[PDB]
Amino acid sequence: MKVQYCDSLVIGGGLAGLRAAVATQQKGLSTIVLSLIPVKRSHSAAAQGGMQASLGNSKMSDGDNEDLHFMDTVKGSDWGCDQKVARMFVNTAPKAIRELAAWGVPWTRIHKGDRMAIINAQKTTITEEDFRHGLIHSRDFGGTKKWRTCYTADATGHTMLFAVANECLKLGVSIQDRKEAIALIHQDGKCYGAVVRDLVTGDIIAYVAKGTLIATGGYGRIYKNTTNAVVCEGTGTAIALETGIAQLGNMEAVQFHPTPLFPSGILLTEGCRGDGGILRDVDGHRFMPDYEPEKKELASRDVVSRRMIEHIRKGKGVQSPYGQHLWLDISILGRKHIETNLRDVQEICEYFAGIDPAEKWAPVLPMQHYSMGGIRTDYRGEAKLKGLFSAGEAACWDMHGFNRLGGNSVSEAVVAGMIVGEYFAEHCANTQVDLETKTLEKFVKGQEAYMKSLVESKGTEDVFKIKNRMKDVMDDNVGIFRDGPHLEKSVKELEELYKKSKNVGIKNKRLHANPELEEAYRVPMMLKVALCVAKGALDRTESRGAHNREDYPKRDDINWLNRTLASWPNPEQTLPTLEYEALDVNEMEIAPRYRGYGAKGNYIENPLSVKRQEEIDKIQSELEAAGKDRHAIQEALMPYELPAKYKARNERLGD
Amino acid sequence: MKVQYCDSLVIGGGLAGLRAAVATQQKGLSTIVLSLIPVKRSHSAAAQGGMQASL
Amino acid sequence: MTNESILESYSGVTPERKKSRMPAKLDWWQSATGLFLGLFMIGHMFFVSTILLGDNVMLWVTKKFELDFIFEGGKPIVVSFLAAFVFAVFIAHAFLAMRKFPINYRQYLTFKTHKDLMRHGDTTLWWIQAMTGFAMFFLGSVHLYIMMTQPQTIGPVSSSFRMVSEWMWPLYLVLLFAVELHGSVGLYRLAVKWGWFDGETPDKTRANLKKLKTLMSAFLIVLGLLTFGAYVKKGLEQTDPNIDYKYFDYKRTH
Amino acid sequence: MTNESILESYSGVTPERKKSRMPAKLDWWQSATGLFLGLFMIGHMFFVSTILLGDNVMLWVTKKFELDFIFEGGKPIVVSFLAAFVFAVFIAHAFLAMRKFPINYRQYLTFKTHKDLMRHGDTTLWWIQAMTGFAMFFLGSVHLYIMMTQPQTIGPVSSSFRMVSEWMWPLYLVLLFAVELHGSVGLYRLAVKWGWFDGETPDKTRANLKKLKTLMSAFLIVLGLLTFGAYVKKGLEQTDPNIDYKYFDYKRTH
Amino acid sequence: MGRMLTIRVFKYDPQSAVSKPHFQEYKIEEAPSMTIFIVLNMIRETYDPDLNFDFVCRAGICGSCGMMINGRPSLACRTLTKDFEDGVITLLPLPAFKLIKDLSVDTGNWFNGMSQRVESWIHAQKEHDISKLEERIEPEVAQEVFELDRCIECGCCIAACGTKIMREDFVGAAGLNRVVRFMIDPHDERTDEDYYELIGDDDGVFGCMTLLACHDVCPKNLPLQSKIAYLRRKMVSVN
Ligand SMILES: *Cc1cc2c(cc1C)nc1c(=O)[nH]c(=O)nc-1n2C[C@H](O)[C@H](O)[C@H](O)COP(=O)(O)OP(=O)(O)OC[C@H]1O[C@@H](n2cnc3c(N)ncnc32)[C@H](O)[C@@H]1O
Ligand SMILES: *Cc1cc2c(cc1C)nc1c(=O)[nH]c(=O)nc-1n2C[C@H](O)[C@H](O)[C@H](O)COP(=O)(O)OP(=O)(O)OC[C@H]1O[C@@H](n2cnc3c(N)ncnc32)[C@H](O)[C@@H]1O
Ligand code: HEM
Ligand code: HEM
Ligand code: HEM
Ligand code: HEM
Ligand SMILES: CCCCCCCCCCCCO[C@@H]1O[C@H](CO)[C@@H](O[C@H]2O[C@H](CO)[C@@H](O)[C@H](O)[C@H]2O)[C@H](O)[C@H]1O
Ligand SMILES: CCCCCCCCCCCCO[C@@H]1O[C@H](CO)[C@@H](O[C@H]2O[C@H](CO)[C@@H](O)[C@H](O)[C@H]2O)[C@H](O)[C@H]1O
Ligand SMILES: O=C(O)/C=C/C(=O)O
Ligand code: SF4
Ligand code: F3S
Ligand code: FES
Ligand SMILES: [Ca+2]
Repeated sequence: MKVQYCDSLVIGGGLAGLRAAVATQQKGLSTIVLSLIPVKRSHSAAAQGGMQASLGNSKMSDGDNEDLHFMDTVKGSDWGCDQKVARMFVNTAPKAIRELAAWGVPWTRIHKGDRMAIINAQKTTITEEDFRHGLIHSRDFGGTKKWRTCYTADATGHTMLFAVANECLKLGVSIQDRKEAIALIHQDGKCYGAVVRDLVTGDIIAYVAKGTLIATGGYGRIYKNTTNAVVCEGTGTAIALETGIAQLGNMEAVQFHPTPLFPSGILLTEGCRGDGGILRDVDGHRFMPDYEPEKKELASRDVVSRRMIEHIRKGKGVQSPYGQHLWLDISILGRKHIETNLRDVQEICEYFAGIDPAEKWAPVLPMQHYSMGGIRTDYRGEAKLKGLFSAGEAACWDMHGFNRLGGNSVSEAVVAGMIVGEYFAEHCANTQVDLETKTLEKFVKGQEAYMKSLVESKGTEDVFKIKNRMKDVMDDNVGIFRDGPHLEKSVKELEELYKKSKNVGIKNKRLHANPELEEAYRVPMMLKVALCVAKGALDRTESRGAHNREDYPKRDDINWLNRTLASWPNPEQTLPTLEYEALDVNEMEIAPRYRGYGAKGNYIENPLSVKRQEEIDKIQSELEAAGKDRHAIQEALMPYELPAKYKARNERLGD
Repeated sequence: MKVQYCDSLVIGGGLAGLRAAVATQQKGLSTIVLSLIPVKRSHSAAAQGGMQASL
Repeated sequence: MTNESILESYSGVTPERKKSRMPAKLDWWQSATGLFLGLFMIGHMFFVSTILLGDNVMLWVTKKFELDFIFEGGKPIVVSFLAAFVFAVFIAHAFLAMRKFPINYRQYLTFKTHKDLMRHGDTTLWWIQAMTGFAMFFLGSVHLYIMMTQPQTIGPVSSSFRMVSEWMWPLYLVLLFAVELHGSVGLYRLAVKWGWFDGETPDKTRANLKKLKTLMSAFLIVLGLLTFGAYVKKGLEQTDPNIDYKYFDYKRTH
Repeated sequence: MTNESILESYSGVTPERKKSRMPAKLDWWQSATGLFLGLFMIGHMFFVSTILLGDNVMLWVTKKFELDFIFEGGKPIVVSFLAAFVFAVFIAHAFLAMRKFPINYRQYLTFKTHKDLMRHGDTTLWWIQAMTGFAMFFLGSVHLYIMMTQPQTIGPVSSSFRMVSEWMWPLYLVLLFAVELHGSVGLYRLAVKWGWFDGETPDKTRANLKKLKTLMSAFLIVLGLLTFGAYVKKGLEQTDPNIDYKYFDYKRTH
Repeated sequence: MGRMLTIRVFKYDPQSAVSKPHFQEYKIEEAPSMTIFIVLNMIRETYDPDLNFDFVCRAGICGSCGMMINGRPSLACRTLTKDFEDGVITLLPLPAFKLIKDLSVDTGNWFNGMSQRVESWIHAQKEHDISKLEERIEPEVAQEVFELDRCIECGCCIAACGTKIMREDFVGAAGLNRVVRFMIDPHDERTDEDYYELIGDDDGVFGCMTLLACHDVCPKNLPLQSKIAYLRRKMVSVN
C-alpha cells in the first residue's frame, strides 16, 4: 500500500486552500496541498470585479467601516447567514487586503486629482485629496453605497492567487497537482485523511493527516450554463457528503450572473468599470426601464436577472441554435479619455464572440455563477466530521446566506483561509490521532476495486450523455425561477439519472491518464450534489435571496428562517436526507426586515423579529447615551470570536 | 513532523537485509531499505573465503 | 591552474561564494567583437566599391589608406597590420559566438524542426546567422590571410587580377551574401538584444529597425554586386601575357 | 520537415518507438572522414617532400599527378577536382568533430582544470586535438582554396615562389605542426577507440601504438621541416624581377 | 460554418509499452465562433474519449490550454477555427515540457520549479503590520508592476523558444520576466547583485539568444523584448 503522511492536508489549491496552507506551514506543521490542476490555474484566477474590504481610503469610500460592510452583507444574505461569522469576516477583510499588499499584490492606487462620470446621476466629478494619494483604491462594485471593492486593474483574482501560491512555494508547502481526492478516510466520527487518485499514473494513494481541510470551490458545472471553470464540479462537496456524516448547507442557494456571454458563459465585465452597457431585446428595445423605471439597468443584479428572464418569457428574446438570449450593447460608449487603464472587454468579444463591442451587440443570458451552499461548518470552519475543515466557496461557513454580496466571495476565500487556517492549525497541533492500517487498507482497496469495476463494467450507458442530460435538467428546472411542479420532475429525473450512471461503460480500459475513467466516477458524484440542490429547492417552500419559488413568492421568516442541512447516511439511498437548523433571532445583531432590494413588504414577519428588534433599539439608545462607542455597542448586541492573531482593530485614514 | 510509511521496513543493506527486501517487495508489499552507506559497500562485500552449501 | 580556479571548478562557485562574472564578460566581448566587425564591413564595402568612381580614385584611397603622410612612398606593411588586427577579432568573435551553435544531433534535429514549424522570422534569421557564420570559417580566412600577406597587390588592376585570373570571384561571390546576411541581421539583433533604442515604444522601434535592416542590406548587396562586376570586367580585359598585373608597379608597386 | 521528423523531435523516439540510429551513423562518419584525412596527409607529406629528390623528380610527380596519360600536356584541372574533394571531407570532418568541443565557460574552465590536475597523457593529447583542430579552421582553409584555384602554380620554383615571395611560410610552418599533431594523435586514438588491433593483450597493443605514434610523428615533422627549408631556400634564391616564377612555364605552364 | 474541418492530432502514450507516436485525423463540421476548445470537447464526447488535453477556464485567463496549433504555441481556448483558410488544423503538445499524453504536458511543475529558482516572492527584512495603513505606492509604479505580473504561466514563450528547446536548463523568457517583475517592485529589497546570483550565468539571461519568438507569441503581450534587454544591460555590469 502507498501512504503519504502530513500534519495538515489541504484539498484544493485555490485562494482558500493556499492561504490555509500558509497558516499551517508557517507554524512548522508539515502540509500538503492537493489539486486537480496547477494551483495558479484555479477558478480564483478569473476574478476581475475585485475584493470587498472596508478600507475607507478613497473619497467614495470615506467613512466606511466594519459596521457598514456588516450591514450590506447581512441584508444581502436576506437574513440567511450566521451573523457572527459575517462579523468575523468584515473585521478581518481589511487585514487580508493589507497582508496581500505586503506580499506584492499590485493593488491599483489612488492619485490626487479629479475624475468624471462613474455615477448614476447628479454628481459626476470626484476629488481625491492629497492625503489619500498612494493608498489602495476602490471601485463601485456589488451595489454597496460605500465603494469598497479593491482591485489590481483588470486581473484581481489572478494577482491574488499568484501571490498566495508564491508564498506557499517560499515556505516549502508541498504542492501536488494532477492529484484527485475521491474519498475521505474516517472512523468513529473522525476524519483521518483522503484516498487520492493520481490522475497521471492512476495510483490510488492514502494521504493521512491529523487534520483535513476541503477548499475545493463551487459546483457550478452541474448546470449547463455557468461562468465557472470546467473543474468546478463539486467533487469535494461530494466526498464530504459520501462520508454519511458531514453535512451540506443550503445547496439550493445558487447565485446567477445577469450578463455572461451567451452561450460560452465567458464573463463580460461590461457595464462595470464604467456604467453604460444597455440591455436590449429582440426588437433592439431597451427594456430595463419598463420594469425598473428608477434604477433601470443599474438595479440590483439580483433584480436584473429576474427581469431578463421575465422579458424572455414574454416572448421578446432572441432565438438562436443554443437557446434564447438577450443583447448587451456597450457601443453607446466605445471611447473616453485616459489617465489610467481601461481596455479589455473588447478582446473577450473579439476573441470569442468574434466581434468589436464598439460596433455590434453581445449576446447574453443569466447563468450560474456562485455557490453559497457547501460543506456545513461551525464558525471555526470544522464540519460535523471531526478533523474535517472547509473554507472558501466549497464551504457554507455561512456569511452569505441566500445571496452573496458582489466582491465578498474572493474576499471570503482569503479571509476564511486566514481564520479557518488558524483554527485548523490549532486542531492539527493539539489533536492526536489513531491511524489504523486496517481502516486505511479498507478505504484504499475499496477505491481500487471501484476503479476496477468501472473499467470492467459491461454497462451500456454513456457517461457523457448522462452528464449532459443532468446539466439540462438543472438549467431548465433549478434556475432563477422555480416552482414545485417542475422541481418535482427534475428531482425525479435526477434520481433516475443517478441510477443509470451506475450502468455506465467506457471504451478506454487503462487505469492511467484516462479522461473517460475520470468522468465515470465524477458524474455519479455530481448527480448526488445536484440532487441535494434540487430536492433542497423543492422542500424549501418560500422565496429567499437567490431562491425564487413562483408558488411561494414571499420570504417566510416564521417557518423558514433556517438552514437546509443535507446528508447521505445510507450509501444505498437515492435521495438526500434533509434536516433544518433554525436561526436564533436573539443571536442576531440585526433583526430580519427589508433586504434592500426587490419588492417591498414581501416577507412573512416573525413575531420574534419584532421582539428582538425593539430590544436592539433599546440596548443601543441606552449605551449610546452613556457615550459608549460602536465597538462596545456591537459587543453588547452580539459578541463573536476571533483567533488571537486577528482580534486587533483596523486602522483607517483619520482615526 | 516528518513521517514515511511502508509495509515492510528493513534496517540494513547487507546480504540479509537486501534479500529480505526482495522477499517482501516481490509480493507487492511496499518496502524501504535503510542503510548508513550505499548498500553495495556493506561488509558482506569483503567475503573472499566463500559460501557453504552441500551441492 | 590556480587555487581559485580549482575552487571554482569543484565548488561551482567563487572563493567568495558567488557566481562567476566570466559569463557576463564573455557575453559582452562576443557582442563587442560582433559590433566591430559589423561596422567594419560597412566601411569596407565603401572603400572596396571606390573602383566604381574610377581607377584613379580607387588608386587614391588605396595609397592614402593607412599611413601615407609619414611616407608618401607607400609602406603596404600597414595594411598587413590592419588585416592582422581584423583577423584577430574575426577569430575571437568566431571563438565566442561558436558557443551558441546547436552542438549535437538532438539540438540540431530539434531546432530545425522547430524553425520549420514556427515560420517565425527572427528565429529563422538566427539559423542564417549560424549557417553563414559557419561558412565564413573557411571563406573569410582565405581572403583575410591573402590581404595580410600581399597588401601590395591591392589596386584597380591588381585586385582585378586576383578576382578573375586567380579565380577568387567564386569565393567573393559566396562570401558577399554570407557576410552581408550575417552582419546586417547581427547588427539588428544586437540592437534588440541590448535595447539601445527601445525608448517608450519598443515595438515601433523594433519594427523600424527591421525595416532599416532590409533597406540597408538591400543597398549593400546591390552595391557590392556592382563592385563585383567592376573588378570582374577589368579582370576579363587583362590579356597581355607580358603585363605583370598582380604586382603592377606605379611609384610604390601596385 | 517530414512527419517522421516531427514525431521524433516531439517524442524523442522513432515512429517505431526506437532510438534513432543517426547518432551511430554520425559517429561512424566522423571517424571515417578523420581516417581519410589522416592517411591522406601521410601521402601528402611524401609527394610534397619530393623536392628533396631534385627539382626534376618533383616536377615529375607533379606532372604525372592526377591524369597525365589521358593527356601528356597537363590539365591541372584534375588537381582542382582533387583539392575540391579533400576540401569537402575537411569541412564534413570539421562539422562532425565540432560537436566534441567544450562549448561553454563551465565546460571549458572545468575541463582545463581537470587536464592540469590529472597530468594524464591521453587526456592532454585530446586537448591538443581540439586546439589544433580549431586553428586549422583558418589555416587549412587558406591552403586548400589556393590549391584548388591555382593548381598550375605547383612546382619546384612555382611553389617556392608562394612559399617565400607570397609569404605562405608562416602559415605552412604553423600548419605543419598543427595537422601533424592532430593527425597522428587522431590516428592513434582512432585505433584504441575502435580496437582494431586489441587482440589478446590490448594493453601491450596500446603501448606499442603509442610508441609507434611518437616515432611516426617524429619522422614526419623532421621530414616536413626539411621539405620546408627546401622550398624556402629556392624561394630566397629567386631574385630576377623579369622571371615569372609563379606561373613559370615549361611545356604546360608550371 | 458548415465547412468540413480536418483536425490532425499528435497521439502518444509514453506510459503504454505498445504506444507509438502517430497522428490521428478527425473530421468536424465548423460552426460559428467555434474554438479549438469546442473542437476537442466534441471529439472527446463523440469521436474519441481517449485523447488527453488540458482545459480549465476556457476564457484565455488561466494558461492551461497551451499547445502547438499549426506550428505556433497558442491558447486553444482563444483560437478560432475560422482563422484557418485551409480548414486543416494540426495540434501538437507544447514542446520543451515533459509530455504526459497526447496534447497534455506538465507545464505547472516546471513553472513551480522556475518560481523557486528565481525566488518568485517578496523579499523584505521587516514584516509590515496588517492592522495598520498600507505603505504608500505611486500609482504609476503599481501599474508597471501589474503589467509584468500579468503573466499567466501558459508556457507558450518557453515552447516558442528555440534556445530552451535545445538547452533544457535555460530559465526561459517567463523566468527573466519574473525577475524584472520583482526588480521594479519597491516592496522587494533585493539588489542587482542578488539577482545576478540567480540568473547571472549561461543558463540565465546570458543564455538568451534574442530569438524573440517569446515576445511575438505571448498571448498576454508582455513587453518581453525590452524587459529582457533591460535585464541584460543590468546584469552585464554587476562586477
Ligand atoms: C467563476 C467566477 C467567479 C468569480 C468571479 C469571476 C468568475 C468568472 N469574479 C469575482 C469577483 O470579482 N469578486 C468576488 O468576490 N468573487 C468572484 N468570483 C467568485 C470567486 O472567484 C470564488 O468564489 C473564489 O475564487 C473561490 O476560491 P476557492 O479557493 O474556494 O476555490 P477555487 O479557486 O475554485 O479553487 C478550487 C480548488 O479545488 C481543487 N479541487 C477541486 N476539487 C478537487 C478534488 N476532488 N480533489 C483535489 N483538488 C480539487 C481545484 O483544482 C482548485 O485548485
Ligand atoms: C569482516 C569479514 C567477514 C566475513 C569474511 C571476510 C571479512 C573481512 N569472509 C567470509 C567468508 O568467506 N565466508 C562467510 O561465510 N562469512 C564471511 N564473513 C562474515 C560475513 O561476511 C558476514 O557475517 C555477512 O556478510 C553479514 O551480512 P549482513 O547482511 O548481516 O550484514 P552486513 O553485510 O554487515 O551489512 C550490515 C548493514 O547494516 C547497515 N547498518 C548497520 N547499522 C545500521 C543503523 N544503525 N542504521 C541503518 N543501517 C545500519 C550497514 O550500512 C549495512 O548495509
Ligand atoms: C568566423 C566566422 C564567424 C562566425 C563563426 C560567426 C558566428 C556567429 C554566430 C553563431 C552568432 C550568433 C551569436 C548569438 O546568437 O549569440 C554571431 C553573431 C554576430 N556576428 Fe558573427 N560570426 C563570424 C563572422 C562575423 C563577421 C565577419 C561579422 C561581421 C559582419 C560578424 C558579425 C556578427 C554580429 C553583428 C553578431 C551579433 C553578436 C551578438 O548578438 O552579440 N560575424 N556570429
Ligand atoms: C583586414 C581588412 C580587409 C581588407 C584589407 C580588405 C580588402 C579588400 C579588397 C582590396 C578587396 C578587393 C578585391 C581584392 O583585393 O581581391 C576586398 C573584397 C572583398 N572583401 Fe575584403 N578586406 C578586409 C576584410 C574583409 C573581411 C573581414 C571580409 C569578410 C569576412 C571581407 C570580405 C570581402 C568580400 C566579400 C569582398 C568582395 C567585394 C564585392 O565583390 O563587393 N573582407 N577586400
Ligand atoms: C577543420 C579542421 C579540423 C577540425 C575542426 C577538427 C577537429 C577535430 C576534433 C575536435 C576531433 C576530436 C573528435 C572526438 O574527440 O571525437 C578530431 C579528430 C580527428 N581528426 Fe580532426 N579536425 C580538423 C582537421 C583534420 C585534418 C586535416 C585531419 C587530418 C590529419 C584530421 C584528422 C582527425 C582524426 C584522425 C581524428 C580522429 C577521429 C575520431 O576519433 O573519430 N582532422 N578532429
Ligand atoms: C587537396 C590536396 C592538397 C594538395 C593538392 C596539396 C598540395 C601541396 C603542395 C603542392 C605543397 C607545396 C608548397 C606549395 O605548393 O605552396 C603543399 C604544402 C603543404 N600542405 Fe598541402 N596540399 C593538399 C592538402 C593539404 C591539407 C588538407 C593540409 C592540411 C590541412 C595541407 C598542409 C600542407 C602543409 C603544412 C604544407 C607544408 C609542407 C612542409 O613544409 O613540409 N595540405 N601542399
Ligand atoms: C547551419 C549551420 C549549422 C551549425 C553547425 C553546428 C550545428 C550542426 C552540427 C552539429 C550537430 C550535428 O548535426 C547532424 O548533422 C548531420 C549532417 O551529416 C544531419 O544529417 C541530416 O541532415 C543532412 C543535411 O541536410 C542530410 O544530408 C542527412 O542525410 C540527414 O540525415 C543530422 O540530422 C544533424 O543532427
Ligand atoms: C583549445 C581549443 C578550444 C576549443 C574551442 C571551443 C571551446 C572553447 C570556447 C568555448 C567556451 C568559451 O570559453 C571561455 O573562453 C575565454 C577566452 O576569452 C576564457 O577566458 C580565460 O582564458 C583566456 C585564455 O587563456 C584568458 O585570456 C582570459 O583572461 C581568461 O579569463 C574562459 O575561461 C573560457 O571559459
Ligand atoms: O461581474 C463580475 O465581473 C464579477 C462578479 C463576482 O464578484 O462574482
Ligand atoms: S510570459 Fe507570456 S507566453 Fe510566457 S508564460 Fe507568461 S503569459 Fe505565457
Ligand atoms: S525566444 Fe528565447 S532566446 Fe531569448 S528572446 Fe525569447 S527567451
Ligand atoms: S483554458 Fe484557461 S487559458 Fe485556455
Ligand atoms: Ca459555499
